[PDB]
Amino acid sequence: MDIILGIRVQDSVILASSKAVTRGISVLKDSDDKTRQLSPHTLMSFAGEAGDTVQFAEYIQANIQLYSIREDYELSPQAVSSFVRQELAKSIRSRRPYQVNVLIGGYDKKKNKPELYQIDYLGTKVELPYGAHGYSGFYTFSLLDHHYRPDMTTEEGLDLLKLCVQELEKRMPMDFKGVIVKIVDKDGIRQVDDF
Amino acid sequence: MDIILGIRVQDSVILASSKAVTRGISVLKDSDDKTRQLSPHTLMSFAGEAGDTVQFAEYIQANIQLYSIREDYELSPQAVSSFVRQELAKSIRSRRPYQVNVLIGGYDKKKNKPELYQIDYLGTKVELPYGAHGYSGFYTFSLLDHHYRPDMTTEEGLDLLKLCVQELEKRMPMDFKGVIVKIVDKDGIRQVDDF
Amino acid sequence: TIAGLVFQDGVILGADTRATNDSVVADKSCEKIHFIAPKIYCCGAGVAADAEAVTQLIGSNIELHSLYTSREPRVVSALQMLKQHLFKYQGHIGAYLIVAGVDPTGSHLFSIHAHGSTDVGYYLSLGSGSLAAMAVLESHWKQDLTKEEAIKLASDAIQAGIWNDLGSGSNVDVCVMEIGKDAEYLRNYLTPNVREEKQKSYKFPRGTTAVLKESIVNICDIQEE
Amino acid sequence: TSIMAVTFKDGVILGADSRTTTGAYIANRVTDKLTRVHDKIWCCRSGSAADTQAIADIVQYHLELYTSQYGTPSTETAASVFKELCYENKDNLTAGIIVAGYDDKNKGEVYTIPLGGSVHKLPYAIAGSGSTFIYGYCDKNFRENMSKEETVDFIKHSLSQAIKWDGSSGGVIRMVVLTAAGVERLIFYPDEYEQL
Amino acid sequence: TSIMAVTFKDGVILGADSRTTTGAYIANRVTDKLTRVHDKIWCCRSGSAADTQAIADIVQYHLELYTSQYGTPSTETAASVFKELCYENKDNLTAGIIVAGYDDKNKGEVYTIPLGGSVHKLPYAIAGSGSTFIYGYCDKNFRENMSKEETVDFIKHSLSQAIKWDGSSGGVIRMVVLTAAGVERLIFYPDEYEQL
Amino acid sequence: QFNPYGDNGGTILGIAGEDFAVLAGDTRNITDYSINSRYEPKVFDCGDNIVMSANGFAADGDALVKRFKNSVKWYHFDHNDKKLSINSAARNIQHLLYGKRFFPYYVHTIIAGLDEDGKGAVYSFDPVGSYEREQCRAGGAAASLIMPFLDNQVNFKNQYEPGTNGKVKKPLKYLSVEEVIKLVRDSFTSATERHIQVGDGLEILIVTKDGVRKEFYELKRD
Amino acid sequence: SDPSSINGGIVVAMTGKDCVAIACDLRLGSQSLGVSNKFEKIFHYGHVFLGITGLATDVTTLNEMFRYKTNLYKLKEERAIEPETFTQLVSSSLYERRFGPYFVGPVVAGINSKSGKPFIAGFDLIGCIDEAKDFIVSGTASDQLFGMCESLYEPNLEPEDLFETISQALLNAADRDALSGWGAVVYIIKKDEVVKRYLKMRQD
Amino acid sequence: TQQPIVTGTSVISMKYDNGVIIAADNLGSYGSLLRFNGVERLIPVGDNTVVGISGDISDMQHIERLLKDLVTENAYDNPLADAEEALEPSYIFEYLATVMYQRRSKMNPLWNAIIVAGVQSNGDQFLRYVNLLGVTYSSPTLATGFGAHMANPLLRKVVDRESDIPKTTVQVAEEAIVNAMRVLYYRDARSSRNFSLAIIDKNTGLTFKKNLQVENMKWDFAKDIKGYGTQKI
Amino acid sequence: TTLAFRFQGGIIVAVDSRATAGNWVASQTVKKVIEINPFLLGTMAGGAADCQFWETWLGSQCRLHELREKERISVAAASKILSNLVYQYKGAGLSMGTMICGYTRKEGPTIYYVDSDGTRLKGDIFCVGSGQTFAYGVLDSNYKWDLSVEDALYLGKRSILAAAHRDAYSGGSVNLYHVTEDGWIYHGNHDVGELFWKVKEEEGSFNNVIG
Ligand SMILES: *C(=O)[C@H]1NC[C@@](C)(O)[C@](O)([C@H](CC2CCCCC2)NC(=O)[C@H](Cc2ccc(OC)cc2)NC(=O)[C@H](CCO)NC(=O)CN2CCOCC2)O[C@@H]1C
Ligand SMILES: *C(=O)[C@H]1NC[C@@](C)(O)[C@](O)([C@H](CC2CCCCC2)NC(=O)[C@H](Cc2ccc(OC)cc2)NC(=O)[C@H](CCO)NC(=O)CN2CCOCC2)O[C@@H]1C
Ligand SMILES: [Cl-]
Ligand SMILES: [Mg+2]
Ligand SMILES: [Mg+2]
Ligand SMILES: [Mg+2]
Ligand SMILES: [Mg+2]
Repeated sequence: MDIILGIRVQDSVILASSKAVTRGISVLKDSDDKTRQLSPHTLMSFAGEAGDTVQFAEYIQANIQLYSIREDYELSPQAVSSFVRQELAKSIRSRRPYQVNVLIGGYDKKKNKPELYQIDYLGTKVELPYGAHGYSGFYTFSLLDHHYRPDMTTEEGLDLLKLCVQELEKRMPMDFKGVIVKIVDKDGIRQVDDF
Repeated sequence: MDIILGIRVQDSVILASSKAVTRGISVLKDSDDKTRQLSPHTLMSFAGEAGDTVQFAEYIQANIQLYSIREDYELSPQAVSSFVRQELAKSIRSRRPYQVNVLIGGYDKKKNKPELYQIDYLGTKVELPYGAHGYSGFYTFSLLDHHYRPDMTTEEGLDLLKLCVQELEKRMPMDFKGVIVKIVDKDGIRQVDDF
Repeated sequence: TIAGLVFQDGVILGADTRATNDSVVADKSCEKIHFIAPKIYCCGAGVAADAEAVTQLIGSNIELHSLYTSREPRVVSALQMLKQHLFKYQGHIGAYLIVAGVDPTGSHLFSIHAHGSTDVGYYLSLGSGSLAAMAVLESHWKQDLTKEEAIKLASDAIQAGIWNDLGSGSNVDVCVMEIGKDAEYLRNYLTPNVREEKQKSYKFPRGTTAVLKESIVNICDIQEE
Repeated sequence: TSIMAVTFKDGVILGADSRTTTGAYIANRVTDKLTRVHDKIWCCRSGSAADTQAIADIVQYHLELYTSQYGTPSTETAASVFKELCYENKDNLTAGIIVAGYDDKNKGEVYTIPLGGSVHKLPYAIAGSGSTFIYGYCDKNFRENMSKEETVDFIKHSLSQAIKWDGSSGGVIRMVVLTAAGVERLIFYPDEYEQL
Repeated sequence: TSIMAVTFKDGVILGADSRTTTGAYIANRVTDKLTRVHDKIWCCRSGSAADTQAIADIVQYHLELYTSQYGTPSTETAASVFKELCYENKDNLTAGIIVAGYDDKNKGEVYTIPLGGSVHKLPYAIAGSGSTFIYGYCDKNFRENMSKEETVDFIKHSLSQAIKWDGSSGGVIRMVVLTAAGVERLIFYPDEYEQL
Repeated sequence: QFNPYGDNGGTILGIAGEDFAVLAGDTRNITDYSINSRYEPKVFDCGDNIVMSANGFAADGDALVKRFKNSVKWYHFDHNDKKLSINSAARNIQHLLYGKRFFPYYVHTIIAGLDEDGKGAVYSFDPVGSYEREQCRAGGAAASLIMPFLDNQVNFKNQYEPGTNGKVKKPLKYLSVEEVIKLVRDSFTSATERHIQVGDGLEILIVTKDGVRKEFYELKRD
Repeated sequence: SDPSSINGGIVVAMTGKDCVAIACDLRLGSQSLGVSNKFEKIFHYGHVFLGITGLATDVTTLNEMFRYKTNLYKLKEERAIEPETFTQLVSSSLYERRFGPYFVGPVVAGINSKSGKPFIAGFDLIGCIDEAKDFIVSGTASDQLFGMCESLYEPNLEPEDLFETISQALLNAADRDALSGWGAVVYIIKKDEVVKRYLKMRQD
Repeated sequence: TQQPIVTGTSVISMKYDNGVIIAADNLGSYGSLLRFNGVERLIPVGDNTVVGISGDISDMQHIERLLKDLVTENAYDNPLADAEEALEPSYIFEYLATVMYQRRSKMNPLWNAIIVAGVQSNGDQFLRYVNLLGVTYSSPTLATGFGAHMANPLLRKVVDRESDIPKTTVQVAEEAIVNAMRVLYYRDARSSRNFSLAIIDKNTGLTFKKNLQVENMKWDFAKDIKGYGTQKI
Repeated sequence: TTLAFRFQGGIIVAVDSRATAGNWVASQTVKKVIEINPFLLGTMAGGAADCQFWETWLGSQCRLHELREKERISVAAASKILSNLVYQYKGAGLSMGTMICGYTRKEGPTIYYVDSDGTRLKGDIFCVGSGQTFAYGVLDSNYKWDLSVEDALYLGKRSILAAAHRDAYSGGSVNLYHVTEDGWIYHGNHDVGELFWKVKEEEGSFNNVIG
């Protein structure tokens, strides 16, 4: 719940998401995937309160999958982000809000462009070249201000994420047990299995 | 910070103390020694509130060191522990108590015997074969209750400590940046450099 | 600073033109004398949106009622509907109101509090400037005031507010409702606070501001062939 | 506030001061605290002004509809409607109402409805913040079957002591006389009652 | 508690009820609330029974040491002592004390010290929880230069009324008469004063 | 509970020219929505060519100005009538303020005069005695309205040379006293329009090598 | 905790001679953390411009809400909404949420397409309309904007003069606010022309 | 820290061409109970100063004593005590403003607001305010409690600035004060009819008028007000 | 936002110049480095008055030491007078985070972190303040032991610029110091207003920004 990153390079969006599920005093798991495939070319990472996070992501995943069957068409990232922001924007004035922050990384097959959207539990949407939820940003936004270019290759984007992961492991009080990393590109969603 | 361990074996005491110093959101140091030599054959490891820990450790150090010059003699570990206990027990009913927990590991050259003392900030003293302060105990005690034997060598003490650190690096939420390990035996105090 | 008083053959309302947000002036020329009916007006103090919304709501319903009954609307009707609606909301609509007008029954003056209490009176003041105003009204009000007298006393009560109360300021709005005559609304009746000419013009030499990019915005519907 | 009602030979008299306060500021110095719920049934109001106006209004509505169907309601029936409202909304009302009316059968009758929403039928009743100061006086000086002039004096003297000692009371003393003769409003200014 | 002192032709009388309460429990129904600080300087106590006893005990000490050194102190000097203590310790005290005494020079005097520690010289004085209920009665029935019989009666009627209405008051009416003649202690029982 | 603090409103403004300084304040004193005085001076001559205002809780501001004036009287006594320089004054006030670090003076303090090179100087202090020398400072209720204007007009902030694309800043200059007073008056007219605690009067104390001169201008009274 | 100051942001609107100007900053943050340096607060329906400061989720929601209502309006009325009418719609729409408000500071700017009369307004979070002749201010540096406007402003400025004034109001007020700046946008609006300019300001 | 118990309401005052006028009602309130109907809250010091006190009566009675003890102390080894070394209004104010501000700083204030009215050696008018916080201010008109809110508006209509003081006679000024006291009696639920007034004039000296009464009270319009809205009877 | 790190060529110190009152920017021209002597520097973060006063007072105590002992004070001894001082005030609400950075012969180039809750740490790299995390990110990712003096200055500068941008409560200008065998050397005030644009253009960084 305490580290989700994304970075949009030339031709892909890379989402990096810690493996640690901690409750109080004990690390319960060190291999947790804080992600759901929304459609073939759209991946949503999430971080926030316990239960709320997966319950929200699995609700959003159902809805986009229902849309994909009904129209026999895949929504643009811009469309899925807008759908999501509105569900959170509706949720914040509820009896019990979803306390969930999300990155949405998508490859728009129409515009042949990678897109990254940071949305917090209030319904605050922003399209970004790089994004982070929670304490991570405090370190990673300065790093990426220094080392990011908009024409970087996917390998260059992965090298840039190692620095973000090194710097968080160096300076952040909690042991988050590393990151699972996923690349969204014109060919869909794949996991880098060594990181 | 946080984790201080002690293991009393056949002919030595081993203190293990975390190297992290964390303030809020940043790890400020990753090579911190949480220990003062009180006398040539007596070591105190300490953890608790920032400021209090070092001020109380160096306070105890100067007082024992004074006694050593005045009598040209080295107070027993038992004498050092009872002096420390009474300083904390006096402190707990002050205007502003010392929020410090300590382990004292000494080799008593008169009885040719290693001794481990666990004292909390209330001035609660106990002689133990193994001890821990804060959340560490909740893991390491059951581990030692299983693996510990009183007639173990120092090399077996160290292996038994590696088991305690591996477990703490698996199941504790906060990265404590490794441990500094020190052996107190008949020959005095030395630091195990590679751990 | 809002006030109203009765005179020989009518009733008059006065109000300042200042709106505050904490300690800053949000507005120097706001109209606190709200229209309900042609010859029924309502001075507003308290939460600004609440005073504006509750006078518009009752004013809308009084119009539908006037149409329905084919009659000139009465002041006691505006009074009852404001008071029942404020009462329902238990103070949460933070509106303090002085209601006055002419109807077929004669001339009327009433105060309304946020919790739904009403008062009857020959002279009334409300809001942060009400004690400044009530001191002037309690010094100078008598029976059978002429209109020239009435307008002098009402405007003096609002000035007490403007000068002596930090909550009140700028200009005096007045509204006169005489029997068998058209109500006359006298916005900026007094203008005693015109900003003095500035020492300097701060108009900048053109190009002073650094600009990154320019672009034309398309505001028309359909650029067409 | 200082309010009372007193039964005498010919009917009943309602009395009240005219002071309404918002803390120490006198919001209205000529308040009419004597309110008509029917031709010959009036009440004295004390507590939240908003609350007691809303209540007296509903009660006037109920007694007007009563009269349409069943004719002139008894004073008791007016008390009963006040009680019903006060008792069932006790968690959101600060109302302390004295009900007083004239029938030709029952003659003059006074009921008091304190903050409980309980009902009490009494020869006389005092209520409001100013009433505490005149329990002693009123208990000593009240008699049954007083004349009209005696009952005007008893109330004028009583409310006068209440006004002197209570900062929340003051102004003119309003009364309403309720007999077979009809409905007589009275007013007494400070320069009369202060020097009693 | 219901306590009063009144100046009349021959000096002053102190009267009090006898009821001490812990909440609604009457801890003592025969309390003597009339306390000697000198031959002809008494007080009536109201508030914390601890606090007023501590104070009256300290004043009795100060006036004994005064008499040793400078002869008989004036009722004014007793009031000042009561005031000095009450004013200076106003944050740790709950004392409402009435001071009454007889000189041949000044005759009957009454001083009242309410909570804050202010002093007020008055023809008469009433205090305690029961006093609220007789402000009206006392004001209408007090005259200056009454006879002993008139002042006993004025006090007996007044406390009779405070007792009727106040639950914190009751029991017997204790009176202490301070004249040239000396010191006379009067008690009045319920079966006399209730039927007034 | 007893609240030992209150707010008398008012607003102050120091501007440092080449061979002079000004310290200005409105003369209005308020509590809540009441005006106490329309003319209660707030900017004092303390001697040694030092003018001083302690704006906020007027009681604490009086206490402080009264203690600094005395500080000056004793520095003459104890150091053979030596002139207390503004930098030395600035440090002295820090100690005065910081003496009450755990029960502060509820004031924002500006002093103005000449440094030991005869050049105009403004010093500026938070309630517990942090201080910096500046060209410019507004204190009190309408500081937030005035300081951006002074940033723009005195220090030529965000202003560039026309036709330089946006790469040559407007070069810094010392303003004349005539020019500074116009800025002061325009700042207090502006503040008075929009802040209900600023108005009635504007008093300006001007400090040159020759001494301390005063100017007084009416402000709107609503 | 205070919704009006989590994200930051400022909007300022001025009238000139046959023109209006509306301008905004580009900052969006989570208190001390800056997040986006491209978050625009000025939206337009037809020729009516709306700037919105406050809670960013409400800034986005209300834009989506006023695009919706102004689209239907146009489909029924068969004409673009006018600034006077849109202002009332905003007030209505804020006051309907009286006891659960949007945490925003709206500002309407535009020219009546019939009368040719320049028009600006501002609103409290519950719909009270302030219809200024001179200028409107909104956001975390509102005090700073009031001070800058009340001094810098003068009536009947030409389009290219009002651009210089409004830019200098925003830029200097943003620089005295921690939660405003990071870039800014200015709209110069004429009856049948609209220029948009990105200002080079300090990036702290 | 305490809370005031017995309290005195508005003290109002103003400068006129030659002297100063100060007035205060004769009531000691015990919360809402109008307890004491004979309390004097204008205390003269010598023949050139009147100190008008509002707030807690016990804290007022203490300040009374401080001032009486000050006269005594000023006489000590002072052959000129009834001439050039007599107490000035400015000396008395500055003493009180010192005490008031020291009591607030010890978190034990005197629960009062104080107007010092008087005329100095040289004939200059003196009017200055001090309260429980030690806040001080001077104005041609000064008032405490309700009087700030109601009296000041009325008195400022006569003296709106400094240059108005020489145009105001003692008859105009007194009439303004006596009118303001009547207003305050209509509209302050913790005021009384019986008041005291002191003029301190640089020629005629200190006039101290006791047992004044508000009169010309207008109640008549009351007889016509019926109910709270729709009631006609 | 303050940092100080050790490298081959000695110590680099860099601070921002902003002061705040909540969201009110109080100044953009504040000094946050006190020059205690030619060989000893203090950095300031937290309570403006707490830092200015007690570090001025530390200078006094460093001067008395060299009068009484005819010897420049050790960085250890100086850091421990401030740390022992604030430890006496602990609980009273002081707010200070500070780095004592200086050179002596016996110690070589040394940095001690000291904060108002009484922590005293020696180390090679510290960043202190609201902006510390932003500074750490840039500094830790470009830091080696053997930077040129020129490069180390730039990094320390660039690390403060990084924090000036992202942290709402940092900015104004970057003040730069370099500590050697020979003592501290000022390396200038750099206004963020001009420095941000030069760095963007020359480095091709800050691609988050409309340039
Ligand atoms: C005379 O006595 C005048 N005194 C001035 C004043 C301002 O108190 C006021 O009552 C005036 C009433 C008029 C203003 C013009 C339109 C008609 C109503 N009221 C305000 O200006 C009002 C102040 C106020 C704020 C809050 C509360 O309750 C908490 C009471 C009064 N201002 C506003 O409401 C501003 C207007 C923004 O432009 N907005 C807010 O206060 C926003 N908050 C409102 C409360 O809920 C939270 C949001 O005029 C009298 C007659
Ligand atoms: C880098 O991370 C910078 N972050 C910015 C900042 C502002 O937080 C700060 O710490 C800066 C430190 C320098 C030190 C050298 C002198 C200039 C300031 N701090 C402040 O500017 C400070 C913020 C602050 C306020 C309050 C507290 O504790 C309550 C801690 C920090 N400002 C002030 O203290 C203002 C200055 C106004 O001119 N004044 C007040 O806050 C007044 N109150 C102080 C507390 O007691 C009540 C009165 O710089 C770092 C390095
Ligand atoms: Cl009523
Ligand atoms: Mg009364
Ligand atoms: Mg103003
Ligand atoms: Mg900014
Ligand atoms: Mg910044």
